[PDB]
Amino acid sequence: DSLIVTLSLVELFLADVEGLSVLRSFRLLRVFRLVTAVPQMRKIVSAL
Amino acid sequence: EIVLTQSPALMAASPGEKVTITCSVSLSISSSNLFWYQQKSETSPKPWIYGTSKLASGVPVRFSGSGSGTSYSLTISSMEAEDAATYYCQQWSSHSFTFGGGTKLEIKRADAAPTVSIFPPSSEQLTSGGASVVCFLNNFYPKDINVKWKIDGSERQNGVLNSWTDQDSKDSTYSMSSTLTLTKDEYERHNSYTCEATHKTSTSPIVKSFNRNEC
Amino acid sequence: YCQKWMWTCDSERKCCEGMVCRLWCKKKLW
Repeated sequence: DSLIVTLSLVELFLADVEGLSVLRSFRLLRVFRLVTAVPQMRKIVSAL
Repeated sequence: EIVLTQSPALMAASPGEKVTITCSVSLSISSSNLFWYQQKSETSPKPWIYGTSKLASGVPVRFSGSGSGTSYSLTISSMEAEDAATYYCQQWSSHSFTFGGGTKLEIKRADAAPTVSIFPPSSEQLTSGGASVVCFLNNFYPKDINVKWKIDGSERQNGVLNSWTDQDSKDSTYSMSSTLTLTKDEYERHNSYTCEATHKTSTSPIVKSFNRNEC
Repeated sequence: YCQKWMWTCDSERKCCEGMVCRLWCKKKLW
């Protein structure tokens, strides 16, 4: 979770330049917290 | 939206000369979407370079242009005489197309004097109450030329119809027509009508005229 | 003057050298 939030804030500093389409992906990567934050989903994924 | 700007708008060359055009950008844009086009005389344009370095089919190997970032180019190494046309550069946006301005090239050959022949108005326009004095100037190089109209020495600039020509593929010269339109009463109040040709190839403008001898 | 980094840029006050106006001053890749 800390790694994801850190990457999003790194995107918050620098620029989504049109000559390098990398940094939009770290902004889109924020969604995966929606699994890790719910403890029930953490339990089920750890059971898998 | 994004806008493009070209340089130069006009530039000429000879076979054996290596030329390079520019397509300047207004914001930093990746290489994978930028395209070239070529338009001859009275032809709908054709795709020329896909993806800023790769050529299309039906293209000889004398054509390339590269770079990155905010400035691009197209370089013809051994320029033929059929490369006298107009180019275009394209860039894709959020959801809009944006082409360029236009980039025209010309073929150079030797200098020449203009060939001048003036025609009288026909008889049927005289019945219609009008008159039209046409002074043709055909097959001259270069394009830049200036003409005058002299009616008994009076320099008239009213009633002048000028129109140039496309660059010929046969000889790379130019042609031009200048028309002096009058009325029926105005055409009979004077005698002499003189069109001249002022050009850099002869410091004396030659005179091709007509009189009212049986007119 | 040119806009210092981390300041809300606009059309009339551009940023300084090495930055792109994207509603404020943002740096570029090293």
